[PDB]
Amino acid sequence: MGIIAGIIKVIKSLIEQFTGK
Repeated sequence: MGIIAGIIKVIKSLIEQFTGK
């Protein structure tokens, strides 16, 4: 693995910047 193992570490930060709450 390489991207699938880190995708979870990024998907979390991605949803943060996205949401404008």
